[PDB]
Amino acid sequence: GPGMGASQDDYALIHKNILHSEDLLKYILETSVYPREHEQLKGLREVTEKHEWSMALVAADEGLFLSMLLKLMNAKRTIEIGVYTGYSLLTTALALPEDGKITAIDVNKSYFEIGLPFIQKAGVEHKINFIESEALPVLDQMLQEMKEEDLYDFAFVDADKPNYANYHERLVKLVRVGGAIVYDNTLWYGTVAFPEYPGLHPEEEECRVSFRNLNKLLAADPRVEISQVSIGDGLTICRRLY
Amino acid sequence: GPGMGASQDDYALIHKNILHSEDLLKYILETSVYPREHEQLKGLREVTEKHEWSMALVAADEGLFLSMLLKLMNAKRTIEIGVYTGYSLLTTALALPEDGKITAIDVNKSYFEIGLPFIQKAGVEHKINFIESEALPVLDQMLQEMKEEDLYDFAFVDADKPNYANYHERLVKLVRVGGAIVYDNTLWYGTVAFPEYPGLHPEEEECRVSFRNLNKLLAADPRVEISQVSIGDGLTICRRLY
Ligand SMILES: Nc1ncnc2c1ncn2[C@@H]1O[C@H](CSCC[C@H](N)C(=O)O)[C@@H](O)[C@H]1O
Ligand SMILES: Nc1ncnc2c1ncn2[C@@H]1O[C@H](CSCC[C@H](N)C(=O)O)[C@@H](O)[C@H]1O
Ligand SMILES: [Mg+2]
Ligand SMILES: [Mg+2]
Repeated sequence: GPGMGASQDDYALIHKNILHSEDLLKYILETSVYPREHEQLKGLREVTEKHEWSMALVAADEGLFLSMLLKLMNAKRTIEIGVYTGYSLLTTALALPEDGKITAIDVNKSYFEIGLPFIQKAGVEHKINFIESEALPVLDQMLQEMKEEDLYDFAFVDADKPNYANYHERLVKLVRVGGAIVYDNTLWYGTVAFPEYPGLHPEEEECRVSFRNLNKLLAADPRVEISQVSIGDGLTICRRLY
Repeated sequence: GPGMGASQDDYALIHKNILHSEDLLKYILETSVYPREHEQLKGLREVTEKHEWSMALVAADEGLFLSMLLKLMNAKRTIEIGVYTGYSLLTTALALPEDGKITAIDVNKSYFEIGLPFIQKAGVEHKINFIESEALPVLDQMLQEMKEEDLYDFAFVDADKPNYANYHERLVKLVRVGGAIVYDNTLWYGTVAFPEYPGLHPEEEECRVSFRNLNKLLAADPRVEISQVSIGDGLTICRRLY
């Protein structure tokens, strides 16, 4: 209700990680990520680390992996669902060719305006069409207007986790055959490994249940082939078969 | 030569995981890997788990990830350095198109012949050219023979870990611009995160030092872009820039 509102300090999982030690994660970041991180990504990460919802920020080592994937598959047109301050968005725009185009959807443009000066300084604002909306209505409108030639090469889904299964039903039609859909956080701090997990914030417990259901659904879905990857907070890559 | 025993039972790190939870790794395998693992991959894995050198077997979740990379980048010609019983080789052969081609190099053909019946039942043996040799003389001969039009799309390096840096100097010339080189085990059970790590077999300590040196070298190498991925025992994806 009325008060000071939602704080990430109310959340039980903010200090969890899927790797064995903080020392290993820190080693990966210092050895293999920070020396390869664009200066504007560094700046955007450092301001977002001070933001009240910093727990949502995509991991920097995951960012370099998404960039690698985009280049290896020669992605040109992508969609991002869940922008926040724009780290994965800027990662994607930097990875695409000069003529690459991104459709970026988030309910809260004020987060995006935190990253926008870094995006602009990186010279890649022209690649981004930002839509301030709930993603589901936008995706449903796209299904009525987009033609086969307009299909996306790549989708990154990092928005409200309980809705991933709903996003999936749209994105297997909006991503081209052979294209990729990447769902972020599908290991949810390791909590998905347990049928019951004590002491979670109600929103954290909802996401544990939804990800346990989503992970089973994707593994059974004959429209895609999958790879769940233990990077960041876990992600699942889906490649559309038909 | 004469010295101390170096069988798998002599190693210290065999049971150590880079993920913090045995339950989490089991969850990934049971939920997202086994339901998507080819029947002949399952059979090949089950035999290899009983083998004298089972610690060297590539992780099954890493297998699905390598398959996804191969499909997303439309790889057609690849090279594997380090075959063992052939799990990553069969993964690769199943991923490639019908007319794909793999050059597979290993010093020990008897290991490969353990997995060969599974590769044959999968119907993809025809894609594989197995070369029984140390890899370095083969790569040096390839440098003298390979034309630009025959450069490999993809290279998987999983053989003798101290030699990775030597393999790299050849493979950045044998893989096409924009092609990928994947080095396996670059987190080495997490021991790379520490300047000193007590309790290791001398060969385990040698790999810890070599990977710490390799991880710095790749992070600084202008010929490639990199992504180190905390999957399996860690891997580093390199994409050749020029
Ligand atoms: N229904 C919805 N539709 C679109 N965006 C939503 C949404 N519900 C939540 N979001 C947004 O999804 C974002 C999740 S955080 C995303 C992190 C970002 N991709 C990064 O790289 O760091 C938040 O910004 C939130 O505002
Ligand atoms: N110098 C060398 N040249 C080529 N292969 C070598 C080598 N030294 C060791 N090897 C081989 O490298 C292999 C490493 S284990 C490889 C694992 C396999 N790729 C999998 O998917 O499970 C062993 O089979 C070993 O025989
Ligand atoms: Mg996320
Ligand atoms: Mg290996």
